[PDB]
Amino acid sequence: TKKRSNNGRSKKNRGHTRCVRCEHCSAMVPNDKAIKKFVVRSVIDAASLDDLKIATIYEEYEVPKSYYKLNYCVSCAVHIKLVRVRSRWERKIRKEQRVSA
Amino acid sequence: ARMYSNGKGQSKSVTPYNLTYPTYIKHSKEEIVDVILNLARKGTPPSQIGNILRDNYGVGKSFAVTKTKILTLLKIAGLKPVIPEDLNNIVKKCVNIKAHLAKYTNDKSSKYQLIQMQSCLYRVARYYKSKNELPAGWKPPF
Amino acid sequence: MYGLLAARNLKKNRHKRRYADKDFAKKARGDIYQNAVGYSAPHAKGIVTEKLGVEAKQPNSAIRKCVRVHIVRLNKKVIAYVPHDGGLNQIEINDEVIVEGLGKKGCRSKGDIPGVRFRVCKVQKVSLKALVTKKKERPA
Amino acid sequence: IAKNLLYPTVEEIKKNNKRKQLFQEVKGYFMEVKCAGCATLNVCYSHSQKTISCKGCSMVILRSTGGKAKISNECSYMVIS
Amino acid sequence: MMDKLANLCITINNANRAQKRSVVIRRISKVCRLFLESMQKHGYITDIVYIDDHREGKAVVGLSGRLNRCGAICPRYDVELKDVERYRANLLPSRGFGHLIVTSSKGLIDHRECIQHNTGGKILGYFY
RNA sequence: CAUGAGUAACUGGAGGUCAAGGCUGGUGCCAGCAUCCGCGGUAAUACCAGCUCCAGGAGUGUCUAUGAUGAUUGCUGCGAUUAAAAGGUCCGUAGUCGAAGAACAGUACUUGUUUGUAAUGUGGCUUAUCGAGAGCCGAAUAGAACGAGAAGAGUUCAGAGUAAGGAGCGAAGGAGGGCUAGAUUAUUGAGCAGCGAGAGGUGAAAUUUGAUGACCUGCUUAGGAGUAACAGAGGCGAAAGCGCUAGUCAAGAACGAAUCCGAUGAUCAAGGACGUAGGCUGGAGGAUCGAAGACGAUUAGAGACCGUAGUAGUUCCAGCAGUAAACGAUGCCUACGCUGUUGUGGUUAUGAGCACGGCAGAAGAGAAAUCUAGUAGGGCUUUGGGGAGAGUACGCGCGCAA
RNA sequence: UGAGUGCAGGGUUCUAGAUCUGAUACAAGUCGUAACAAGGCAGCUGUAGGAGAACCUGUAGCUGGAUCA
Ligand SMILES: [Zn+2]
Ligand SMILES: [Zn+2]
Repeated sequence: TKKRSNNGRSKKNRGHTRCVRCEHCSAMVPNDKAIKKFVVRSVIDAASLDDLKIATIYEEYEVPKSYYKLNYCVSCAVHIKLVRVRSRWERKIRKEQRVSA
Repeated sequence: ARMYSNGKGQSKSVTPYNLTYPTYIKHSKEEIVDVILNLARKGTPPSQIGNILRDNYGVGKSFAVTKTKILTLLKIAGLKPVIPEDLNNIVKKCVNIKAHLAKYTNDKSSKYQLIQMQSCLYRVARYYKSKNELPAGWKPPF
Repeated sequence: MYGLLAARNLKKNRHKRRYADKDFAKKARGDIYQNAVGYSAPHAKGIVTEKLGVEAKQPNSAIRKCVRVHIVRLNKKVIAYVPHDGGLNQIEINDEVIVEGLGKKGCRSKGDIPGVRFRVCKVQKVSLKALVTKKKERPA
Repeated sequence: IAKNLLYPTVEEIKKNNKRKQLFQEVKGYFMEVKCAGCATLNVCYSHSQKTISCKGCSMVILRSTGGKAKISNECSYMVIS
Repeated sequence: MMDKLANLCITINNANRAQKRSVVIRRISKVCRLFLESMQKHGYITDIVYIDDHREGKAVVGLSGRLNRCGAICPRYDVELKDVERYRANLLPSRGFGHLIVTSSKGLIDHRECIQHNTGGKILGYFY
């Protein structure tokens, strides 16, 4: 029986879409189906900022950040616990997740 | 719906309820009739005659003054073309597509458009060669 | 096909549909005259050539008593079942027996006997029911 | 019958599409435009498919667009039909 | 294009189910007029106005509380006077009430008038 | 009419369907019974018998064809989202189906009168003791002759111009298509320079490569693919499919509006054109990835999964081929239909509309799950009829083969 | 006008045949364990190689998936 109204993907009014590759296992997954995750990570760890304050030559310094978008296939997303199995009424709830660091 | 594609557009223009006589205008009957026959001899299609009469001379639908239709007036004056103007515009588009494909042979989309266009020609031809408006052995310019 | 002047189209279509029915198909396109008892005849005469036994299908546990018959009208050899309690004892090799159908729509196996399609009715011109129950005797 | 169904209010008329009514409505009309300066009058159609220039002075009086045409900044008009 | 007599029937059947009292019907022919005029004679509909719009035509009608259902038959079968009672028993709910309408050389008539005038015709539609 | 007298029932059943016994004795998965479901392994209301009951009765059981059962052949009257079942997409002939207004004609259509039926059958009455039986009466099918009526169907017309179609005009929008000329990085390969011991790969390791200087960091170059992030329940295309920037060449969709022609139209056997990927025939080329083949590990064994390496292919031009879970598993035109919200492109009395969408309820519907599935004798094509064998055999048509 | 009968062929229906190759039933024999749980490498459709055997591997697709995010 049909488990989801949208077939588990975001394609509508189209024939075909570009593929992308999974970060964890390099499998091909369609772009409109892949699980997506955003990361904004400081170059320097929080446990070093108190040393940075005496190491730097400049009057003040702003740490550089690094930015990423990651893609996962279903198997990897479930195994890494980005997503979890949910009850028949919970399946319908849609909410934006946090940006990781 | 549309004949060669999946279209369902609805853009048309409303025909009036009654037609009267355009008393606001600034020419006589005989002047309007002269304007038409001049534009005809210069070689304009009858749909363009209609556009000019509305736009420049200020007459809607070009019949309220004349009690006669544009193509019938051209037959009374003897200015009738050799081929009906619709069938004529279909042969032109075919020629254009064949002239493109002659130099850009690789275009599968243009090939597709040609076979649609060609079908429409013969469907129109069979109408006119039943109403005796074309000779029975007429064939396309190709 | 539902138009007022559509009768010809409708007739030809509906005729072609009927071949999907197994019943109509067999009568039309199968070999309906291959059988000793069937479309051809209600009963068949034949001569006994061997005595035989067969296991019942699961979950039953029995040996069923059967006879090899040469059919006079076709020259095929067929298996038949012998119905009654001591019935096998009423038949000798080279006796003549008359044979009968099991009562299904096509020729099909009945109950727990695998692959046997007929049963014995009379031996040497007399009813097997009378022979077994000792109401009458062999012609001798 | 209902009055609402046989005789719609003028509010209802104005909200509907020009074809989807008890009687279909003409939207195009004719006007007399007068030129700034030379004060000559030209007959024009609303929704014009052609750009139009004033008699005599040759100022472009009316510009054709995808919908209702645009009268040049200084000019003025009256509906005639 | 849809059949005009079919369109008439679905338009009034749905509006009746939705408990509306009046409707506008958008494409009208000669037999559609005569059908509506029949329903008025037997008191199934109350008021009729016709709009002369120069684009086909349209009608505005008031429904009564007595109308349960109506329908057109397609195609329009030919019937002898011997045949009409067969169709009567197939279409109508009771022997006591309701109308089966037939076209004839004497206009539209009901299954009782067929006996009076001694004429078959072609089957058109029904209401009860 | 008159004499004797006192004779005269069987077939199939008794666990359920299905009317009528847990009765007594044998037998112990044996022997048998049972259309179907099922009984019997020592406590059998089902076998073999006794005894009582049941059903029909001068009759009752069995086998075999057929009609019904059966809306499981569907004109009346079934189905095709998931149970069996909508052709991968278009074009198109035969075929079936086709506006409003005003008029006209009678061959179908319906009906009158007259013909057209011995027996059988149908409605009756009369005589054999009764009842079939016999005898007499009346009306009748299809088919044909001559009249009548004109709603529907048909033919014509133009001081008529579809929320029917085609031609054309105006301003604009889009990863729709072909061609020409350019581009920022990245992955490999070579040259040269610096440095002097490990690099790679994994869950953990070994094959493997390095003092002929690896790895990493510079500068030079040579190629062949690709267009990250922006990027979405966004857009375009008949479907398959389409994502860097300029220039160029044809045609199409939608919108605005007093342009022109007038039935030109819907659906479609046969016939024709397109169709991801993998494959095949010839040419160009060859970075990355990698069927086959070869090793290293793991295991009872791995021929596999993992790692090292490696060929055909993967790219382009000219063609052949014709299949996909080619799926929203929902044919194409055309209707009638509740509300709220959010998009994309035009137009706007700024109130709204038109085309193409998404989402959330409701009411109905349905075996439910759910809703492209509500209402319905609108038109046309494809298609299913319990599992298997079988989408297989033989014949035929296409293809170089597959 | 022609019966009968020569000699070649065809069209139909049956039947023989060394040997090979399908299917079905095999109480329970031998070797593994491919599917159904994330079935121990998620499964399935097309196409192409390979292999005691279920099957395995490349390439494009689908969710009837283990994700309506
Ligand atoms: Zn992965
Ligand atoms: Zn001026």
